[PDB]
Order: sequence, then structure tokens, then C-alpha cells
Amino acid sequence: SRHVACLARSERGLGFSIAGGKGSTPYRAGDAGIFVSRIAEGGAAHRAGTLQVGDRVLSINGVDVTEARHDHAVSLLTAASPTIALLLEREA
Amino acid sequence: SRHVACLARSERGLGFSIAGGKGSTPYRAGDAGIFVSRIAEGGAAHRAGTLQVGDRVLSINGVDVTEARHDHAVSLLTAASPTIALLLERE
Amino acid sequence: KHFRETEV
Ligand SMILES: [Cl-]
Repeated sequence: SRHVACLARSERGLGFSIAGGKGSTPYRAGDAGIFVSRIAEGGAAHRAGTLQVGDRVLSINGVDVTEARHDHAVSLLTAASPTIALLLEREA
Repeated sequence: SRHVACLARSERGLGFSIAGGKGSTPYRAGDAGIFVSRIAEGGAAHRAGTLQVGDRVLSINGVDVTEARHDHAVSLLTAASPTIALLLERE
Repeated sequence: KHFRETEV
């Protein structure tokens, strides 16, 4: 139920977004976590095959984001470069 | 025929894909609209049963997307409320 | 122009 996704920043867009977070509009009802919210079919995330929309983001390059605010997590993700390592949690 | 479909984001998100949009290679000839292109076998859209691949997306939570760019429709679907109201058109 | 498809 836990998966790591590794994404290299390149010429090709990463093709995903995250939503949610403490103090933000929940991405899903009753859960303030950070989740993968979209995946573009021509981006790195889709090409990697390791990310799925709705996956909960637990950490970004080793940094726990299970209680992060949205903007803090977005700031962490843009400072995760050239490589992004995500720890993901997925339901059945 | 026009149908309203209502979906709450869950473990697979909304659980479908959209294709098309103004300025993009069209999903259907000469028609740059937003269409439901896939439905995941798990997830909210699949459990609801109210979406069909090939459905034209006319509006998302009241916002007309008949002439929208793809990223605008993606934002409507993922950056607003977790509950999504879709107006869909079928041939 | 590019074909755009996105999972949501
Ligand atoms: Cl039309």
C-alpha cells in the first residue's frame, strides 16, 4: 500500500500536481492530506508508471509532508531538483 | 441528450480522464471540445456509472467548457471543491 | 498542436 516514485526533471514536463494540505481546501472530504490530483498522459509522471491520481503524498525527497500545508509542500516540491523522490500511500 | 453527473473525489480522484480542448489536437474531427476519454475500472466515476467514454463535457460545476482550453478544464476538475457536477452531452 | 489527455 506504499510506493516510491522517482521522477527526473528534464525537457519534458512532470505532468502532475498535488492538492490538499493542512489549512487548505481538502482534496477529498474529511482528509487534509496531500494527494496527487492530476496526471497528464504525456508527462514524466505518467511515463514512469509509478504515480496514480489520488495517491497520498507522504514525503518529498525524504521530508515528511503528512501534515504539511499546501504551499509548504508545493515549495518543497519545487526545491526537489533535479530529482523528485515521493513516498506514496495507495488504497485497495 | 444531456445528463448531469455528480462525483466526489476519492481514492482514485474522480477516476476518469478528459481529452481535447481549445488549441489542442482535437479529440473528434473539427471539434476541440472537452470529452471523457477513459473511465478507470476503480474509483468514483466507475461506481457512479453516470459517465460514458465519449461524453462531451459541457460544463464543470456550472462553468461552461465548450470552448475551454484543456488546462482550464483540468483546473476546474482538480483545484476547486471535492464534489464535481458535470453537464454531459451524448450523441 | 498536441493531443492532451489528463487523468483526474
Ligand atoms: Cl457543441
